[PDB]
Amino acid sequence: MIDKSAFVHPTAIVEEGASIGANAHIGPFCIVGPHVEIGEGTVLKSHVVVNGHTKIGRDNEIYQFASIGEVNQDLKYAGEPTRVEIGDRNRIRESVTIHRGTVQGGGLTKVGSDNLLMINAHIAHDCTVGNRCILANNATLAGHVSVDDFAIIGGMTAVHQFCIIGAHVMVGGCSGVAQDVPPYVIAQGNHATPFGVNIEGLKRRGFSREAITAIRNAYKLIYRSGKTLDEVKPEIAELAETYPEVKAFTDFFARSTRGLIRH
Amino acid sequence: MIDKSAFVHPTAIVEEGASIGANAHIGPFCIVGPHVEIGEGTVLKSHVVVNGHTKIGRDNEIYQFASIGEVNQDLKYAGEPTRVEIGDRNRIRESVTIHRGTVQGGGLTKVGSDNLLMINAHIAHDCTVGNRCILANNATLAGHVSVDDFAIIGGMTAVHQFCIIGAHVMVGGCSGVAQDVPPYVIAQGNHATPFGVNIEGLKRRGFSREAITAIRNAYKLIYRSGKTLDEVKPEIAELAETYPEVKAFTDFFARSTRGLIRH
Amino acid sequence: MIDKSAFVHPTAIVEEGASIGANAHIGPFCIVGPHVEIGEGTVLKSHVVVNGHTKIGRDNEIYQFASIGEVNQDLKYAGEPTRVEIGDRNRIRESVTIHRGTVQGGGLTKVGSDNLLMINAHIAHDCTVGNRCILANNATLAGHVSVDDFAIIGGMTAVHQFCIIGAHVMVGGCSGVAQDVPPYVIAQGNHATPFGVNIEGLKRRGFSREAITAIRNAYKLIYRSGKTLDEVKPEIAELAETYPEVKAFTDFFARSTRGLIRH
Ligand SMILES: CCCCCCCCCCC[C@@H](O)CC(=O)O[C@H]1[C@H](O)[C@@H](CO)O[C@H](OP(=O)(O)OP(=O)(O)OC[C@H]2O[C@@H](n3ccc(=O)[nH]c3=O)[C@H](O)[C@@H]2O)[C@@H]1NC(C)=O
Ligand SMILES: CCCCCCCCCCC[C@@H](O)CC(=O)O[C@H]1[C@H](O)[C@@H](CO)O[C@H](OP(=O)(O)OP(=O)(O)OC[C@H]2O[C@@H](n3ccc(=O)[nH]c3=O)[C@H](O)[C@@H]2O)[C@@H]1NC(C)=O
Ligand SMILES: CCCCCCCCCCC[C@@H](O)CC(=O)O[C@H]1[C@H](O)[C@@H](CO)O[C@H](OP(=O)(O)OP(=O)(O)OC[C@H]2O[C@@H](n3ccc(=O)[nH]c3=O)[C@H](O)[C@@H]2O)[C@@H]1NC(C)=O
Ligand SMILES: COc1ccccc1C[C@@H]1COCCN1C(=O)c1cc(-c2cc(C)ccn2)n[nH]1
Ligand SMILES: COc1ccccc1C[C@@H]1COCCN1C(=O)c1cc(-c2cc(C)ccn2)n[nH]1
Ligand SMILES: COc1ccccc1C[C@@H]1COCCN1C(=O)c1cc(-c2cc(C)ccn2)n[nH]1
Repeated sequence: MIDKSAFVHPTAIVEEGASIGANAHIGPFCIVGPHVEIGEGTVLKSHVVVNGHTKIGRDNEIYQFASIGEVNQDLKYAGEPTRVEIGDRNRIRESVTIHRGTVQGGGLTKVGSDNLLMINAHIAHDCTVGNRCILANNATLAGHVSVDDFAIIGGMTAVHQFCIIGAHVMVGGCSGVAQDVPPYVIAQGNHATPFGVNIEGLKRRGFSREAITAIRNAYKLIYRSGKTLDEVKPEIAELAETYPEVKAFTDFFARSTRGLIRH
Repeated sequence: MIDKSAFVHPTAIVEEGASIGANAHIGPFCIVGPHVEIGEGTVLKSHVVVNGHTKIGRDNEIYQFASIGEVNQDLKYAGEPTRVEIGDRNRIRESVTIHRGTVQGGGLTKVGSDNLLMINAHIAHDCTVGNRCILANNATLAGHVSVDDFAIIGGMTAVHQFCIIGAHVMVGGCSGVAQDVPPYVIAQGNHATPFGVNIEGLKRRGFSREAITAIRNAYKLIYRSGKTLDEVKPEIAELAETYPEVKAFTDFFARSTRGLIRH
Repeated sequence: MIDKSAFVHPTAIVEEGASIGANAHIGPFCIVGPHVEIGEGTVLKSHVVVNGHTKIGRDNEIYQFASIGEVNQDLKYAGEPTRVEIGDRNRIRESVTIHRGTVQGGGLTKVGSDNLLMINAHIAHDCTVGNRCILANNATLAGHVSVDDFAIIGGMTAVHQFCIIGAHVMVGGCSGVAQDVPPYVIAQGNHATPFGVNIEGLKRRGFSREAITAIRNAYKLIYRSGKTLDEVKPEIAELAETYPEVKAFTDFFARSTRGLIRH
């Protein structure tokens, strides 16, 4: 159902069954499939393709030549009715591609809220992008990648399938990420290696001096102590008993499947 | 001539003279020039530009914002009526560009069958892509490049003009290929260097244990023996007398103009 | 005002107030905003978005899926009426993005004349591209970058914000530029470092033997003498008293804010 306060440009093609919310705007030459839901106030500027079983929240801005909900590039995909979920207040720039999930991978590609996906960023099948993330131009996620809250990924950088980009991470431009990046870490290179804690990002986001110090000490446990990851896991959990921000490492370790990036 | 069983969307613009085969589908806002031939069952999803003297085979899937047959980017090109040929059952993803040839380069850009060209892959003027290849997102071929059968090129990787990517090669992502890559080789880096035989690919494609061993021995002749390429050419031909798969090296050497990638 | 000799395709949408010059051509499914000026003979092939306060000169060729004048990607931008200027005889290829300025950065993104901007090149807010430049496929400028006359930037290369790419520079493909590149220099790598003078480019552009020798001697002062930049500045100015081409270094030093690329 198309809300009476939505604008649908006369040249756009909205298939019967699409749901278009109040004060949304579907610009010229857009295509919107019959299983799409577009939330209140969301704007498709022009020349946007949205299809598949795809739910888009409110106050998004989706620029021309973006493709949202499209069939993914996994050769294993066979046309099964998988899904895309996109939250609120995202800025999704020209030529961005966000592809539907695979049955094998859980059936869902998900993007949160308040993200900036720059020109030609790619969100593959079964990826999970959190909130307040930035993907710079041409940043490219293979299938099943997680980009956790507040993480940023620089221009031209690509991420190998299943890798986790931890919360508050900064991945430099011109980099290739082949393993998991712990929360709060700066990573750069081909393949990417760690370069300390993202102190400036934490400072800007209201982390206390004590929390940043604890996070730096956890980083030192992982990368400077010389111990195995199995030895440091209980030491990190111990530190988190006092500084709850350090728990993000514990939560990340439980999800990590590819090992950590290392020098 | 447009086959009576083809679908041409009312918003598409198919110029008089275009040939559109049985059960093909030209989606909304596509443009098809007067010297284009589109084979039986091929689908242009929407927002696709096809022009030039361009022949496209059967059962292709061409996604939105692709540009097929377009004027190439060689400053030497002056508008001469050069050509593109594309075979059957290719998946040509969003924003892929496939450009027409140059008179200087032979007049023809050619793509075979059963290829997967991921988002924003670029096939420059006078390139030849074989069958069953994969170009991942943003993989970029300069002019005159050959990508031989079953070769795969990872995300963000670019290939310098005239280079040959040999049959069954795997080029990693985030790489820059500046010289020729022999068949059956894994290559990675900036600039790309060899990392042994693509054993897993050969195994999956039905190569025998004996053939893979011979191919590994040929690789050792090239990269481990310490001899010059001129010394090993007759030794590789000798080995091919028993194992015909090794002949691919001989055939490749005859085409190679840029020297081989090396450690 | 639309000149009576301009062609505007019936499917294009040109907003009242746009200025379209004599013998210009607005192809199918283009969108042209009300503050756009398109000069005499310029061609928008099809599927082009031009908006903002954007002035485009004469005899340009702008290919499908380009976005010219669009809102920039700087989070600081708040919708202020900033500008784009583009000169004459540019070739602006598929999917190129050229974004409007920011108030903070001076309000203007500017591109000169006779440039070739290959597929998916990106010109961010407040950039200044000169004349006769080449940006190869996916070459990506962050905000405020200068690309000076005749400079060329290879495929997949990105440039960090505020950097200067000096006149007649050649930046290789697959590179990441993080500091300023003096005129006449070859740069390559991640991050890019200098590799001598672009002798072949200067030769082709009519520089004399004496001028190229002086430029090589200036390069040696900067990178081989072992002196500080402050010591060599007056030595370079002294050399320019005889060879005026060397003054380009002096002019560049005065603009440089990020330090020079170095080995
Ligand atoms: C330095 C880091 C650089 C990172 C660059 C990343 C660029 C990503 C671009 C976006 C891609 C995304 O949209 C889709 C995606 O990631 O799909 C894959 C899917 O996430 C995965 C898991 O579910 O499965 C697939 O990848 P795999 O590599 O696991 O697939 P495969 O085992 O089928 O191998 C693919 C091809 O490689 C060949 N191969 C494989 C291994 C080997 O050793 N040699 C070889 O030739 C093999 O013959 C086959 O033709 C999927 N692929 C394909 C082509 O189906
Ligand atoms: C680590 C590997 C990275 C690989 C990155 C590859 C990215 C490829 C992107 C797709 C490009 C493709 O669509 C088109 C293409 O490859 O065309 C060229 C064509 O295949 C070639 C052969 O036929 O000829 C041309 O390339 P060349 O480099 O040989 O051309 P040229 O000799 O005219 O030089 C181009 C410019 O470089 C300048 N130059 C050249 C040499 C030098 O030493 N310094 C210099 O400044 C020269 O002044 C001129 O302005 C063609 N180019 C141009 C701009 O005309
Ligand atoms: C090896 C070289 C690789 C180069 C790759 C370049 C790819 C460029 C792609 C085109 C981008 C272009 O269209 C737009 C652009 O460049 O905009 C920025 C604008 O030119 C700049 C100056 O005016 O200002 C901004 O960049 P900054 O990096 O200076 O911005 P910021 O200080 O707001 O930081 C951005 C984010 O990074 C986080 N941050 C910053 C520093 C740090 O140490 N850690 C960290 O997490 C911070 O929390 C914030 O969320 C602007 N960005 C944003 C996102 O607003
Ligand atoms: C470090 O800043 C980041 C990092 C990650 C994600 C976003 C940004 C913001 C900047 C500017 O806003 C546009 C996007 N940006 C970039 O992609 C980006 C990367 C580099 C870079 C620089 C160096 C020296 C090394 C590696 N990478 N320079 N700019
Ligand atoms: C190695 O897998 C390849 C290689 C070439 C071409 C295609 C693929 C398939 C994968 C997944 O399907 C999407 C496309 N892919 C990639 O582009 C790709 C490259 C890398 C990579 C990883 C490492 C560690 C080093 C270099 N490169 N990781 N993923
Ligand atoms: C060196 O040639 C340049 C350089 C800068 C800008 C444009 C060009 C012209 C070429 C061909 O015309 C298409 C665009 N090109 C490229 O992007 C380009 C880069 C490399 C390369 C090669 C090596 C060995 C190292 C680094 N880079 N090979 N090709």
